Amino acid sequence: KLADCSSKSPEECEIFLVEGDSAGGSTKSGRDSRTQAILPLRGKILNVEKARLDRILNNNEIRQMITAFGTGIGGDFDLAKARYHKIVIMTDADVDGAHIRTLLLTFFYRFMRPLIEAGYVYIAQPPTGYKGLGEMNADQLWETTMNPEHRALLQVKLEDAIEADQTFEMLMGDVVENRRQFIEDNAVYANERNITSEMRESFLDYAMSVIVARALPDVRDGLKPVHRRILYGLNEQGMTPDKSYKKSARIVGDVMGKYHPHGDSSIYEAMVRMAQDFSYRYPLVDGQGNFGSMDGDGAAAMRFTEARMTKITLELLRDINKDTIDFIDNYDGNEREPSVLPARFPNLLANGASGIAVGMATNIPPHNLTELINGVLSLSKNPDISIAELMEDIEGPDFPTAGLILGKSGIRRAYETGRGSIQMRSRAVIEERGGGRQRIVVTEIPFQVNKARMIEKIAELVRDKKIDGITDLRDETSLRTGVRVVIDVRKDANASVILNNLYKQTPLQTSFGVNMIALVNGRPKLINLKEALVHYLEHQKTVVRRRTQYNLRKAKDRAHILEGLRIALDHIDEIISTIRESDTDKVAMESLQQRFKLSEKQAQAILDMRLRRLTGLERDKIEAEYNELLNYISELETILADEEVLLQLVRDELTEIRDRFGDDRRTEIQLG
Amino acid sequence: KLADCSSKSPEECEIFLVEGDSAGGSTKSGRDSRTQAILPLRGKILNVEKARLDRILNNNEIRQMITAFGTGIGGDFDLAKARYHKIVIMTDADVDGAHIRTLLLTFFYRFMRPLIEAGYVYIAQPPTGYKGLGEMNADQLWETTMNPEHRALLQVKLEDAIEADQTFEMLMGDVVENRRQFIEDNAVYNERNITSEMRESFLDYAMSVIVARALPDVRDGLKPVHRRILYGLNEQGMTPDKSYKKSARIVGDVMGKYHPHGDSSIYEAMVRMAQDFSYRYPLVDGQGNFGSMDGDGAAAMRFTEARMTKITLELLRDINKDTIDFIDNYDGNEREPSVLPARFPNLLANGASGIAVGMATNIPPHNLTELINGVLSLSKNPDISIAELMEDIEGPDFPTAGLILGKSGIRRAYETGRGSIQMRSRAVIEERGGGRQRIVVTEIPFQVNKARMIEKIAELVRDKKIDGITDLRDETSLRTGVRVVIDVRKDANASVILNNLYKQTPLQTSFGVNMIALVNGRPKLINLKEALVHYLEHQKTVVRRRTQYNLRKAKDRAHILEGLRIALDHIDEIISTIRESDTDKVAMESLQQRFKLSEKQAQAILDMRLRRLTGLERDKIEAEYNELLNYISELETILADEEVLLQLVRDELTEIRDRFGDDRRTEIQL
DNA sequence: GCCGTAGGGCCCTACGGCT
DNA sequence: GCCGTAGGGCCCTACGGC
Ligand SMILES: O=C(NCCCN1CCN(c2nccc3ccccc23)CC1)c1ccccc1
Ligand SMILES: *O[C@H]1C[C@H](n2cnc3c(N)ncnc32)O[C@@H]1COC(=O)O
Ligand SMILES: Nc1ncnc2c1ncn2[C@H]1C[C@H](O)[C@@H](COC(=O)O)O1
Ligand SMILES: [Mn+2]
Repeated sequence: KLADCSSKSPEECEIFLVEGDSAGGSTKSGRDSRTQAILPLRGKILNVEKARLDRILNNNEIRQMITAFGTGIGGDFDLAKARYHKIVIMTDADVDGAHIRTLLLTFFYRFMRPLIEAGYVYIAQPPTGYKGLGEMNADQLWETTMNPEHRALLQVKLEDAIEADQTFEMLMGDVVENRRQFIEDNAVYANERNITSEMRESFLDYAMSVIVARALPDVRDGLKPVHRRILYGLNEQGMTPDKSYKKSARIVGDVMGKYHPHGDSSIYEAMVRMAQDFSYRYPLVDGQGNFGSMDGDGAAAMRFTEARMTKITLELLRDINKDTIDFIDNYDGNEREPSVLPARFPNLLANGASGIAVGMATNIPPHNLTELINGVLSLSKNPDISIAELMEDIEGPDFPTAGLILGKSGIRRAYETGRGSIQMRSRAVIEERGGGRQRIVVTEIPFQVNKARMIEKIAELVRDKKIDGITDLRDETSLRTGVRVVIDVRKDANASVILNNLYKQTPLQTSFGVNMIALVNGRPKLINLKEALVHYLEHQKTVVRRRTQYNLRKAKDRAHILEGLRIALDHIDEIISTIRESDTDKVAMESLQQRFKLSEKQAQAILDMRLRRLTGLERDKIEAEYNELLNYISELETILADEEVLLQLVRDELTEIRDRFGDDRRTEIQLG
Repeated sequence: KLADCSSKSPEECEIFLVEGDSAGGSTKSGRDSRTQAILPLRGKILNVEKARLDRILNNNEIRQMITAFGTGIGGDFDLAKARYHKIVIMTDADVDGAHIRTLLLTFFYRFMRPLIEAGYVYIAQPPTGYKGLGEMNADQLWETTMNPEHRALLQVKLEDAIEADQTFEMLMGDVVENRRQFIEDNAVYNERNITSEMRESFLDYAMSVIVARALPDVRDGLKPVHRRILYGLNEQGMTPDKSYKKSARIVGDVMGKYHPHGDSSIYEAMVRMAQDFSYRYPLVDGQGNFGSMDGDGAAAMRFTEARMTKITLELLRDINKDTIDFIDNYDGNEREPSVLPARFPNLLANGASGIAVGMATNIPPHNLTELINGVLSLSKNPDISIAELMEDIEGPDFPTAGLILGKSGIRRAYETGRGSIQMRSRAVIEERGGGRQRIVVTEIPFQVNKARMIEKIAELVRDKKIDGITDLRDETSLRTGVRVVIDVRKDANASVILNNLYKQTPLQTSFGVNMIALVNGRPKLINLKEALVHYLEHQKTVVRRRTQYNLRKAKDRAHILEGLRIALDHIDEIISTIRESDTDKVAMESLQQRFKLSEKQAQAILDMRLRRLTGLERDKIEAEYNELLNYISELETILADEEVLLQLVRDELTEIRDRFGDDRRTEIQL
C-alpha cells in the first residue's frame, strides 16, 4: 500500500495521506518521487477518541501509518526515528474529507502529540469543484497542491494543551450532548493553522452538512436530499407509472452526474428502500426484479433491476413546474434542482423517517394516510385543535409490516413531545397441530425486525437452554402463504407462557423509540404531531397559492397574445403587406407594434404564426379560447382574494388524495 | 450460502443452483421452502477438465456443492447418501449462463457421474431476453421455472459413456485445436441428452464470444463493447468541444441501451481507450486518474470524467447519413450501429488483443501516416505486393516507443498474419562519475508493467542470478518522463549486465502477432494486404452511401423549396386560398389542386411562419435553392464515376493523415 | 449491534497463446 | 502467469439511540 520515496534522508522527505487509491494514482503520477511518499487510506478512519486500544491497534490503516512513520506511539513515541519531517494531510476537498481530516488529527493528537509539536504535521489545500483527487489530472494536482514552489501547506500549530484536549473531548468523544450543544451555539443555517481552530471549523462544516444536507428529512415533503434527487431524477426523465420500467443503472448514473456527488450504493439502495413494501407504508418506487426481502437480503445488483414511479409518487411531484417551489443550482451549477417537492400528501409522517446525523438522530414512524388527512382537515378548521382531539382521527403509527402496538401512553407521550417509546408486537396465535400438541404461529413481525435474524435469536435461545418449551422452529413463509413462522411446542407445555417469554427475550416484541426531529426552515427541530401537521399544511397553502399566482400570470400572458392574434386575423392582409414591404425581422416588428398598436410579444407572436392558423374556423377557436380564459382568469382572482376559498381548495384536493389513495389501518392498537 | 429446505426427505427435496445472490434473492423469494433448496454460486466455476485435482478440492464453491449433496466424490461417492433426488441447474438465461451450465455438468460428470445415471440431474427453463433471474419478480420466476405444475424441466440423459468422454475432453479439455476445429465444423452465422446439450450450449457460448465479444471487426477495428462505448458518447453529444461528462453517466447510458453486461467491463474498457501508453491514437479523453504504466487501475468511475478525443469524430463521421446499417439492440428498445464509418483504419492503427474461444487475436498498433500511405498505394495499385506495401508501412509502432529487433518477424506477420517480433526497451549506458556507470532505460515494451519489471530485476539481484548491479531506481517523473536507472558496480562491464537484463527480464519481450479479425461476421486469420483491402472496400461504401444519402435529402429539400418558391410568387393567391378553407385538410387539398403541389409542398407552406415573408427571409429561401441545386449536381457527378468517387476517398484519407498523422515512435533496427 | 446515508476498496472464475 | 472482456460477490469505517 505504501508508495515510498527514494531518498532515505528524513529532513527532506515528506509523506502524503489520501482517502484511498483513486486519489493515490493521481498523486503517485504527480509527485516528485525522490522526496514524497504516498499513503492511501480506506475512507472513514477509526475515531480513536471513542474506540478502545485493542480496536485501535488492530485496525488496518492506523498500523500502516505508525509503521510508515517509524516513531512508535504513546509513551514509546520518539522524534529521532521519524521517517518524514512533513506529514501532510490531503483528503478529498469535500465535507467528508474535512471529517476524515479531523479523524486523523484526533489520532495524531492522542498518540503522536510531540509530532505536532515539532511542527511536522501539515494540511494540504486542493482546489474545490473536485469530487475526489481521483478527478484531478496529474500535473494539475501537482502544480496547484504538491509542487513546493506554488503550494500552500498549512502547518499545524498547537497553542494550548488544555484547550486542545477539551476540543477533542467534545467533538470526537462519545458524549453526544456536548457535541450537540457545540452545534446549536455555532451553527449558522444559511500559512500556519491553529489545531483547535481547524478541528472546530472542519467538524462543524461536516456536522452542518450531515444535518441539513443528508441524514434528516424536511418537514414539508418528508424527504432527505438523496430521496428528493432520485424522485426528481425520475420525474425529469418522465419514468412514469404508465410508461415501461427503466434500467436501475441509468437512473443512478443520471442522478449522480446531475444532483448527488456521492457513491452509487448510497443512491441505489435509497431507491431500493423506496421500492420495498415492508419498508415504505406507501412505496414511492415501483420495483422490477429482486429488490430485497425481510430476511435482510440485498437487492440484485443494479444492472439486473428496473424501476419507475409508484402512482402515489406523482402526488409529490404534482404542480412542480407551476413555480410552486424554488429551484436551486445543483452542486456544480450546470443544473437546477428542487429544494423541496410540492408533496400533495403529508409524506414525512405517512412513510415516516429514520436517520443518523451528528449530535442528534431521528426516528419517525409511518402512519395511515386516511388518518393523517382527516387530521389535517380537522386542524385546517381549527388552529387551536388539541392533541387529544387529533388522536380521535390519528390513532397512531401504522406499519407496513402491521402487527400490534401495546397501548396509547407511548403514542401519546410521543405525539405531545415528539418523543416516546412504543412497544411493537408480532401477531402470534396459538393453535393445535394434532396428536394433542400445539404450536405458535407468528404471521407478522414488527417494523425493521429482520426475520431471519429474529429466527436465529430464537434458535439461539433454545440452543443455549434459556427457554423451556420449544420442539422445532421453521420458517414456512412463501408468497402464497405470506409471512408464516412456526414454533412447535412440547406436549402439554402451556404455550401462552412460552410465547410471553419469547416476547420478553427476543425481538418478537421490539420498542420503536420515537424521536421526531425534522428540518423546519433548514434548521433541525424536535416537533410533536401538531407542529408537523401545521408546517405541512402551511406548505400546502403556499403550493396552491403559488400555483394559482402562476396560472394567473400564465393565463394573462396568453390573453394578451390572443388580443394580438385577434388583430392579425382582423387585419390579415395589411398585416401581410406590412411584413412583405419590410426586409428584416426587426423592421417588421417595428412596423406592426406601431401600426396596429401591439406589444413586442404580440408582434412577435404574430410573426411566429403558421399559415394554417388562417383557415376559416381558426378565428372562432381563438375567440372561443379568449372568452373561456377570461372566465378562467376571473376564477383565479377569486381564489387569491379570499383566504377561506384558498384554504377550501387545499382541502378539496386533499380530500381527493385520501379518496383515491387512502387504505385500511394495518397495525392494531390493543389497549390494556 | 446454501438456503436449505425444511424437509429432510430427499424423496421430495430438490435443490436449485444459481449464478449468485442477485439471482438467489429472487429464487429464495419465489420458492416453496419445504421441498426447494438454493445454493448460489459465484460466477464461472472452475473448469475441472483443465484443473489439477488438488486445486479442485480446495475450491470453495466445489466444496459447498459437495456438502450440499452430502454424497462424497469419486470412489467415495454414495447414491443412498444424496440429500436431494433432483439437482436443478438454474443459471441466467444468457450465453454465460450456458457456459456455466456446461462447466457445472463437467464437474458433475467427472466426479458425480452416477447422479446423471440415477436421473438426478435436471436443467431449468427461465424465459429469454432476462439478463439474470434477478431481473424477474419472484412470483413470475415461480410460475415459469419452479412450480411443479407449470415448469418445464429437462432430465439430463446420459446415453453413450464414450461419446460423452470424447465430447467433454473436446469441449472442456486443454487441447484447443480440437475445440477450434469443432466450432468451424458446426458454425452457423422434456428429456435431454448430455452430449447434445454440451455441444449446443458450448457452441452458443463460443460463438457469442467469437462474433460479439473478443474479436474486433476488420472494418472499424472495434469490439462490440468499444463501439457501443463510442456511440454512447456520440448519442449524448459528448464531443471534445463540449465539457467532460462523468464516467458514471456514460457507463450507465451504455449498459441500459446497448451493452447488457457488468459495469466494470465497460468502464475498464473505456479506460483503456484514454491511456496514452495503451492506445496508439487514444479514442477517449479523460479528466482524472486513468491508471499507469505501473499497473495502477483507473480511479473509480464516480470520480473520473471523459469525452471524445478529436480522432474518434472520424470514426463516427457521417454515421447518421445512412453510411452504415443500424440493427436492433438486445431488448428491442433501441437502434445501435452494426459498425462505425471508421474514416481512418482503426484496426491496424490501434491494433487489438482479445482472448476468444478456440482462438485468440493479437494485432499491434501502427503509425497512421504509414497506414494511410499504404492504402493510397493500394487504391492506385490493386496488385501491390506485401513488400511494396512494406515500403510504406515499416512495421508496428508502439505508443510506448522502444526498439524492434529486425524486420523478419514483421515481414512474416504481414505475409501470413503470424509472427514473433522482439521488442526492447530503449536503454543507454552513461557515466555517473568516478569511473562508475549506470544503465538508464527510457522507453519500455508495449503491454509491460514498468513496476512488475523493476521488481523482477530486484528479485534477480537479491537471488544473485544477475551480477554487477549496485542500485535500482525508478526516477520516472511526469516532467522528465519514463526513467529507470541501474547502477553498475565499478569496473564491471555495463554492456554485459545489459545483455543479461535482456535475457532474463521483460526489458526484452516478444509480441506474438496473430491477426484474427471478423471478415463478414466470420473470424478469419488475415494478413496486411487483406487488412487494408477490407478497409478500403469499407471506405468506398461508406462514402458512396453518404453521397447517395446527401442526394436524396437535397432533392427532397429542393422540392419543398420549389414549393416555398411558388408560394412567394403567388403569395396573395395563397393567402386567398387558405383563408377560404374552413379546415387545414380542405386548405391542403385546395393548395395541391390549385398550384400543382405535392402533398409535402403544401404542409410546408401551411407550416411556414409569417416572419418568412420579410425581405431578407425571402432572399434566404432563394439562396438555399440555388446553392442546393448546385450541390445536387456535384453529388450527381461523383456518383456517375467510380474514379471521381475513389479520388474522393483519397482526398479525405489524405486530409486525415495530414491532420492527425504523427511521428514514428518505435525504431526498427536492422 | 443494528437501523440508513456517507467515505473507501479486492478477489475468485473462463478463455488462448506466448514465455 | 500475464494479457482483456466476461460471469459473480464483501468488508472496513462515522454517526446516535436504545
Ligand atoms: O459507480 C457505479 N458502480 C461501481 C462499481 C461498484 N463495485 C461493485 C462491486 N464491488 C465489490 N463487490 C463485492 C465485493 C467487493 C470487494 C472489494 C471491492 C469491491 C467489491 C466494488 C464496487 C455505477 C455503476 C452503474 C451506474 C452508476 C454507477
Ligand atoms: O506461475 C506459474 C505459471 C508459469 N507458466 C508460464 N507458462 C506456463 C506453461 N505453459 N505451463 C505452466 N506454467 C506456465 O510458471 C509458473 C509455474 O507453473 C505451474 O505450476 O503452473
Ligand atoms: N442496546 C444495546 N446497547 C449496547 N449493546 C447492545 C445493545 N443491544 C445489543 N447489544 C450488543 C452489541 C454488542 O455485541 C454488545 C455490547 O455493546 C458493545 O460493546 O458494542 O451487546
Ligand atoms: Mn422485548
